Amino acid sequence: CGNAKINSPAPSFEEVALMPNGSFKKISLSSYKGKWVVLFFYPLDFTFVCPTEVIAFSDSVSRFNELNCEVLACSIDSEYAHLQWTLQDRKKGGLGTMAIPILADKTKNIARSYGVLEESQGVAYRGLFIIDPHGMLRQITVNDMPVGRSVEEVLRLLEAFQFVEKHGEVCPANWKKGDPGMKPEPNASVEGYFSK
Amino acid sequence: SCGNAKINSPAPSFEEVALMPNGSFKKISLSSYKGKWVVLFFYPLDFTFVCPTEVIAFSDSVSRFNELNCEVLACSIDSEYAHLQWTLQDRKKGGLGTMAIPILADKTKNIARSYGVLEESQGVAYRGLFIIDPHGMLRQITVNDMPVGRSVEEVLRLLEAFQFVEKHGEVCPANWKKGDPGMKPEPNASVEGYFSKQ
Amino acid sequence: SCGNAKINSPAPSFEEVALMPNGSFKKISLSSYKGKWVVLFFYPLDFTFVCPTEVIAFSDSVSRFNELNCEVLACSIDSEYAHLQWTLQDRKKGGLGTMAIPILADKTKNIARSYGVLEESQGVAYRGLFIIDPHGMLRQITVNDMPVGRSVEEVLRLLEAFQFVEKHGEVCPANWKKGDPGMKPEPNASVEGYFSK
Amino acid sequence: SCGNAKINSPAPSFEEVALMPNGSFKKISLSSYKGKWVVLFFYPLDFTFVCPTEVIAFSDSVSRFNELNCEVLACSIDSEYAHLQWTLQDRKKGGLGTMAIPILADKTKNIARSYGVLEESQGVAYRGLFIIDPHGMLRQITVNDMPVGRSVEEVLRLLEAFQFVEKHGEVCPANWKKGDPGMKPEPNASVEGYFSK
Amino acid sequence: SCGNAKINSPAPSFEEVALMPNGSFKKISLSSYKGKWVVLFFYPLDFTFVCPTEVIAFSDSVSRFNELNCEVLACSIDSEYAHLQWTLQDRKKGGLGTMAIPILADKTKNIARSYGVLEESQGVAYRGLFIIDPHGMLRQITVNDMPVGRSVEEVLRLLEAFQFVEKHGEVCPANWKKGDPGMKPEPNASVEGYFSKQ
Amino acid sequence: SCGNAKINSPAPSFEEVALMPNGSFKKISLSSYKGKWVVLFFYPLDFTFVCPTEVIAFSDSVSRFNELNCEVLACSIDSEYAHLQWTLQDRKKGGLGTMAIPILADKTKNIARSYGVLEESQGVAYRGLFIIDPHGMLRQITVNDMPVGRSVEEVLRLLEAFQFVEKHGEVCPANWKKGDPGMKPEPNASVEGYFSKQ
Amino acid sequence: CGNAKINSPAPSFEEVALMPNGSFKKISLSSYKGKWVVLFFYPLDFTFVCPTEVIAFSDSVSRFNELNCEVLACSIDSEYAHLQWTLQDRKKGGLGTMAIPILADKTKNIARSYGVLEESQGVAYRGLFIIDPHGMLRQITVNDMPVGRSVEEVLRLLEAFQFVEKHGEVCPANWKKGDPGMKPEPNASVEGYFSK
Amino acid sequence: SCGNAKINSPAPSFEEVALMPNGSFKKISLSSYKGKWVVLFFYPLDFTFVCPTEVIAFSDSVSRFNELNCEVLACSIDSEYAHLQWTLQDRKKGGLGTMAIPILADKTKNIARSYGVLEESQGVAYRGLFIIDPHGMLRQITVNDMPVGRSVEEVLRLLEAFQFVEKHGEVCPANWKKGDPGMKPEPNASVEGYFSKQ
Amino acid sequence: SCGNAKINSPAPSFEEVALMPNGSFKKISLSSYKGKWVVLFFYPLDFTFVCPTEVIAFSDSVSRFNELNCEVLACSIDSEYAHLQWTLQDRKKGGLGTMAIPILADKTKNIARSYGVLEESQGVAYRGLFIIDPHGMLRQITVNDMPVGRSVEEVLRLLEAFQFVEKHGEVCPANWKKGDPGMKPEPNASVEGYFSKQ
Amino acid sequence: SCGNAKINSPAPSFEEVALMPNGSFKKISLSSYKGKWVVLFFYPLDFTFVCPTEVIAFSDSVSRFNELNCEVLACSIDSEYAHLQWTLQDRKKGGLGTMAIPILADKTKNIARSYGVLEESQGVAYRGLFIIDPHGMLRQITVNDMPVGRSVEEVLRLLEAFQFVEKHGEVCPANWKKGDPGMKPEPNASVEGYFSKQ
Ligand SMILES: [Cl-]
Ligand SMILES: [Cl-]
Ligand SMILES: [Cl-]
Ligand SMILES: [Cl-]
Ligand SMILES: [Cl-]
Ligand SMILES: [Cl-]
Ligand SMILES: [Cl-]
Ligand SMILES: [Cl-]
Repeated sequence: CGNAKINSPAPSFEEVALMPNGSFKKISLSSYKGKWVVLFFYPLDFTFVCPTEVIAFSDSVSRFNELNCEVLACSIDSEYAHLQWTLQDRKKGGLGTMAIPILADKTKNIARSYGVLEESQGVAYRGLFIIDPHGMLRQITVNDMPVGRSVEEVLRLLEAFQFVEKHGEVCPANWKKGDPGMKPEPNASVEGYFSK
Repeated sequence: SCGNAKINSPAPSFEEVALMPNGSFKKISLSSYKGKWVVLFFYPLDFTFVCPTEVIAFSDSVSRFNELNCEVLACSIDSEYAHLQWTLQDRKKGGLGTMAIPILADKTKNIARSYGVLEESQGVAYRGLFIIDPHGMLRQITVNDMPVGRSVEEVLRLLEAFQFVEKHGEVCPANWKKGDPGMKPEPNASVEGYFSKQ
Repeated sequence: SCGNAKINSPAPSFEEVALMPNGSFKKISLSSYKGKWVVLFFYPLDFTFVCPTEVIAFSDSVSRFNELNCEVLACSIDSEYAHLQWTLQDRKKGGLGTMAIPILADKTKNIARSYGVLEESQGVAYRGLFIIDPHGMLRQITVNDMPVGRSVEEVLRLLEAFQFVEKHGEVCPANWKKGDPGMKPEPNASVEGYFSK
Repeated sequence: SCGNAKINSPAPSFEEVALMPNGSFKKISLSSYKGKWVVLFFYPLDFTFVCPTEVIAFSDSVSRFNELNCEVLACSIDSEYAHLQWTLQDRKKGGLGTMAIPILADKTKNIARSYGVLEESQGVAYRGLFIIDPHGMLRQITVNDMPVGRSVEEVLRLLEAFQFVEKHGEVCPANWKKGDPGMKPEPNASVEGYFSK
Repeated sequence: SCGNAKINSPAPSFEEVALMPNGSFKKISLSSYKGKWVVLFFYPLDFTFVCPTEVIAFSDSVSRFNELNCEVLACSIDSEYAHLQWTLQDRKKGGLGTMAIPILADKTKNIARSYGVLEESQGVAYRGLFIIDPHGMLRQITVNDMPVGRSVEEVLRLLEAFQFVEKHGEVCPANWKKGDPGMKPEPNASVEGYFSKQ
Repeated sequence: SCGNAKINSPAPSFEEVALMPNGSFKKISLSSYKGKWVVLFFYPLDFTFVCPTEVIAFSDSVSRFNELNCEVLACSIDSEYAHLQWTLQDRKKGGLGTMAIPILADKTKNIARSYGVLEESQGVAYRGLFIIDPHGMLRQITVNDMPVGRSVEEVLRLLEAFQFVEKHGEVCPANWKKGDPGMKPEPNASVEGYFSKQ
Repeated sequence: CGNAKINSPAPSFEEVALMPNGSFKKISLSSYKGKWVVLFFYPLDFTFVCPTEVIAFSDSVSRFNELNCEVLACSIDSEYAHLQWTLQDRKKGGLGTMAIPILADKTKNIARSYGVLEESQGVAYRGLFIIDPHGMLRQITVNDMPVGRSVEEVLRLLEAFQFVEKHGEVCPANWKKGDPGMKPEPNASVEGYFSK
Repeated sequence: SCGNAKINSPAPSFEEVALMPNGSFKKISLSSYKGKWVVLFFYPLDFTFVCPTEVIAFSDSVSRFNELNCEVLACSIDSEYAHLQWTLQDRKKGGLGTMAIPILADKTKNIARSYGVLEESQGVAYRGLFIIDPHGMLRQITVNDMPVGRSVEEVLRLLEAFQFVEKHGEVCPANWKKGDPGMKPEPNASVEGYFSKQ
Repeated sequence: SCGNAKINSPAPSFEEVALMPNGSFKKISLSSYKGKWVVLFFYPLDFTFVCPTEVIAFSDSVSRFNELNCEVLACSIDSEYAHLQWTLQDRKKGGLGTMAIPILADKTKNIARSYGVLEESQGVAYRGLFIIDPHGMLRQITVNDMPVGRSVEEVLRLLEAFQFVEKHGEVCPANWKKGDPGMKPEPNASVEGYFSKQ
Repeated sequence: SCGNAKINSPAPSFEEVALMPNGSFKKISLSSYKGKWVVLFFYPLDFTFVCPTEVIAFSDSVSRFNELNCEVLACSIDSEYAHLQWTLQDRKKGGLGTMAIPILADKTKNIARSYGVLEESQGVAYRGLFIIDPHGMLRQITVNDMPVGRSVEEVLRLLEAFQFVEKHGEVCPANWKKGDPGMKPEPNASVEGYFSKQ
């Protein structure tokens, strides 16, 4: 998916971001080594599905932070666009106060590198990436423009990947916190999981 | 994009042998799904761990996809003879048992390459799932690492969101489910119809 | 040349979505201006500092350009949705308010690229302004660094000069303004009519 | 960009023979101006029509540029021998008379090439003018078609604006002139200090 | 030559996961066989028809190889998990049963490619078999189309002819069999010792 | 593949002077054999050691190939003039005597090159033997190192197996000889008719 | 010599020239088919040897015209430069009234094509070319900057080439009008010329 | 420029066999003329028509060149043996007779190519004459078509003009001859010293 | 091959000025000799040493060639004017005198190049000689280094052997001489007719 | 030049198995001959027609070459094993019998290719003979078409001429044989000592 490959280092970047406090700051991906990161792109500030998603992630950021996971949004719009978007009322299609940084991918190269840039329109698809504390890409989700993502699904996936790293077990279809795992071995899988 | 799968381009086509649910072998083409939605999903290896849980999960729920005019198709790099034997193996011994969906045998691995979910060092497909519409256009991409399974309920959610989008000319907000209101993607209308009603 | 923009060559063409003065969205192509003078100006970013003063200044003066068979057209890399919000924001608060000129949304940035005014590392246009004739030929280039705005008066002087040149087959000396005489561009007549006086 | 001339990149360097104000011939290189603002202007041809009025206008005003730590430097594809004769010819007869600025003799035309103002089929420079800072960085581009001269006043406005920007860390709105206030280029301070007033 | 496999050149090297005789997975490399002869043999697909009969034949005959300082190694493009399940299936049901030889799982197909026996259109190996000597040099190539199985007797016949050659510095005539004389590969000695003695 | 010789593709084509059984020289084309099975076998050098014993063995068994609608064709890089002298030479003096098969004179070496069996260092062919069907399609490859002879009986076993295949639409297991059962290559019919009787 | 080769078509050109009457006019080389042409380059208007040569050729143009031969000067300077040069007094280093056209090779491509452009200075060497009525180059003369050409020599050469075309004879070293020719044949050369 | 001869670049160098005036053969190098002026002139063919008139003309006047520190060197594509024979041939029979200058034998034609005066369709040098100064820099180029000879008196004129230029730092006007005044190449000085004195 | 000159290929074609036997200049082309044999022979330089002796030898022997339907043609890189002067020089003074054969003047050297006999470092031809048959095909190549002349007797010997070959469809043994028998180029006829008859 | 064989450059190098006069096989290198003149001659095919008569003629005259410090070396594309059989074959049956010179077995054909004498269509050498001096420098090239034999006497004449050249610093005119005068290659001395006596 662009240069973004599962079990490869997530494409690095360093770019100006609108921060929670309203200020501008260069954020790099490497600066998150040690934590999980949910990087989500959306197409355009001031539009339709985009506000719902950004607000949803920002409002639920604590759910991610409790799990050693940071949240980053990104679009091709400027930091000044982002700022005004947060200064605009949610009832008017605005973001309001934000609890997550938003990158200004003004060169579009970040989205290009994640393979989610629609080149003819110059905007990102709804691509979301789960990156581990080693900097490794683990999960890709990309939606077409008119269909929003699911905060609940992304959290489910984060819990699963964490369960794997902690227990050296694998998570079956539909796993939620507290479901049993399976040992990825012929005999033990049958003994521990399949026979029940 | 993901291999040659780009959102809003035609889904890479293919014609490949599949294990049909009645146990026979049959060539399947992507083009033969025109007029319907298709959920195409890859998995790394027959006779392993998450893989059968996923194949069983979507097979067991296929009537739910088919009610929404959607077909399910599984795929891996294993042969049609391996698939067959997996379906003859009891679920309690890690098998598939009888299936209600086809399973492609991507022996050349080129279906998995064209979808951009092949792990070239090991020869196996990552957990890529692709939602394809009745015009054959790719609409959604899910790709999991090996040890973490997918979610049948999220695939149904996205399916209904896409069908709602195509019916009403509306868009679906974050976390949308069936019976939620959509939004008209116009500046004033979105405000008047959605953002203010919050 | 300035990218693909070369004086006395056709101005690079484009068809691109714009925020129309009435607040709708429409495709504008440069060839739709054939028959009229066009002033095209780029600016780096919506919701910034010198930029709004320039868009406001040209919008507010459009009739002075329309008087002279010249259209005015703004452009930046921002989307048409950003432009819309910027026009719905109060001038006192840093917005444009309602506009009397369209503004291109150069989302792929290829328009600024073709005009040679893209700061690539920033992905934003420098302050480029192009005077284009009824025949779609480029006649004047003006590019400013980011912190210094353009001059509406200067652009109007340039516009009247070009139009005087085309009408009278004469040339306009340094500092020319409307009312001033021109020079006939011939060795003898320039001395008699201009230099000796 | 404009040839190799890109805003906020170093102005393309050159070392080239010039007709010095005293009427001698000397090599001038652009790096010899480091520490000063430089206005470089090209013009098509000695012994023509708009050209002498522009060279005369900038020469005659040089002190106003020198006041502001800015040198002025003219350039055309003509030789230093043509420039010499042009200065020995009477202003009334179409000459420059004595000059207070140097004039480059860009005989290989590579200077105008590097500035992107060469009309190749004619082998002459369009009317390009470049404002370059003390650090040798390009800050402003102005190119006119052949029959329309530049404006000394406008160039001086641009020069004072740039210098104000560097001194005060502020930006200059559209139409700014000396005396006017600037804007602090920050979201809050721009509203309070400028937009609301 | 046969892909990269050239007679009297080092046989294409590899290091790959194998199903071992005890049903574990272990990375095997060809270089670890230096000092012994090796019969490497490919087959198209687990769970098919000629294939089990050859894997079983070479397994059952493994000691006849080991007596002659020769190891045996089977290979298909199938996963090591498919190999396992195949060893768990009854021979009377077309399974392998317990094996006395390792089976490589050439999941990238690059082993079969390096030996020039991949059918690219289907992604499976022809019935290629290679006799490699204690130095790692390829000595013999046998490749059968899919529907025709190989001969274990012939492979042992060749192994012994080669070992005869290496021992006595002589050559083996057509149809040479254990016990038969060879001939000195010299004009005069071939006539006096061999040709004139029929 | 083996140079340009690939299983289930057309055997590389050739047209070359051969020494005919009757002692004459004659151009022979491979395509002139369509309709018939062909066994084409290379040897490195006239007047050597393993070579005559192989040419002689194939020639002396020619009628058993002819009975199975199969021609036999020998080839080396030697001239047709050298081939004739060899047939004029006594078998007891390491000659061929009069032959019952033609011998190609592959003077350019392009035939052997096209079949992947040329040792370029010495400019002679390895012991490559190729089984080509009535359609011109290569079905089997056998390549031996210089010091070890091929097996006439093994070649006959292979022809009979392939002919059996094409006649009955069954496959030939490991070690199959004439009169052994074949197996239907289908999952159930292979178990019913073959595996269950093991 | 550049693209200029003896017995090849002289490199064609069409370029603005200062004419005898003081006007500007595009002149092409083809427009001289039927006449001889002496094309001479010089480096720079307003300089030293250059005036002497241009004046010498212009003053003696009738000598060329009597012989079906036109004269053309060329330099890299503009037509406006040329004009002012003719408006300047000969006593002051000027050309004065001119009886020949002067090309303005402002792109320098004409000199480039005659292989006489000194690229580092962007000016022509003192190259002179004799072209026949068929458009064929017949004679090349190139002087370094500080040494002027000879009008008398060029006329000598023109008379020689004309004698050749008229009589089918060749002109020996140092031939002047009315010197005998030689037939370019072994026997006749000895009989007619060498034996005397 | 003319081949590799450019005015104000070093004259292309060479070392070639020449017929010396005493009738011997000797290698000559351009570099061996350093410190002197050289007039190098090519001619198309020995035993022809204008050619000997030119060679004789410069040989007969060589003392005039040598008084001004200038050497004369002729050249053509003919061999040193042809040159020799031409000098043994009486002038009244079209010969050279004894010469007072060397004649290079440019047998490879590469001297004539490097000077850019070779007529490639016929293999012979055009009438190119080159004036070279004591630093080895090319200062003048004369090139005539075949049927029109050069002028020894013009070559002397140019020679003296160049030597005057180097002595006085002046330039030489159109038609300049010995004893004419030169001009200082400075704006005021040229006027005060020359243009006004006319 | 020898430059472009390959035995049994058309000899490099040319059309060039020659000095004719009557001392005129005429353009000669090789194609104008179709129907006859041609001996083309190169030599390095007019006015030298071995060269006249060979030109004279072939000239004096020209009728022996013409008797056998063979023309003779000499060639050097010298001009046709050098050739003329050489024919005007006395043989007792190392001249040619009157010639009975034409001499090409290969002034571009391209004839000698096409025949692969140019010495590039000196621009002269080695003593190359070519026997071309009535069809324009090259049959024989002889090339001598500069100090060693050719043999006319040997050239005639070869001409006759070739004409014998063409007439009788036989081959000429080593040292074959006019009058000698040839041999039928066939295994049986060569023995019965020739080898067994010494 | 003749492939890579050019006059006055080193004869292309080689190292190849040869059949030695004593009947043994031995690698022979050209460089092993420095110090000696060498005559290297190719023929197309063992067991043919002109070929044996040439090999025999050179072998039977070997001692006359040896006396002039010259070795003789024959070569064909045939194997050393074919060469031996040919020497074991009776001269009256078209054989060579025992030989007094070595015969190279140029099995790769690179020797003949490097000498420019390979007919690529048939893969055999033309009748190329090369005279190589004690420095390894090629001095003479002789190439005949297949049907015409070379001349032993002509080759001896050439050696003697070259040896004469190198001894006395004179050149050998057309038709020169031992005891004929040479000529000093200088204009006057050639006239004085040679031409004047004609
Ligand atoms: Cl836990
Ligand atoms: Cl609905
Ligand atoms: Cl008006
Ligand atoms: Cl101030
Ligand atoms: Cl049967
Ligand atoms: Cl006359
Ligand atoms: Cl003096
Ligand atoms: Cl002696």
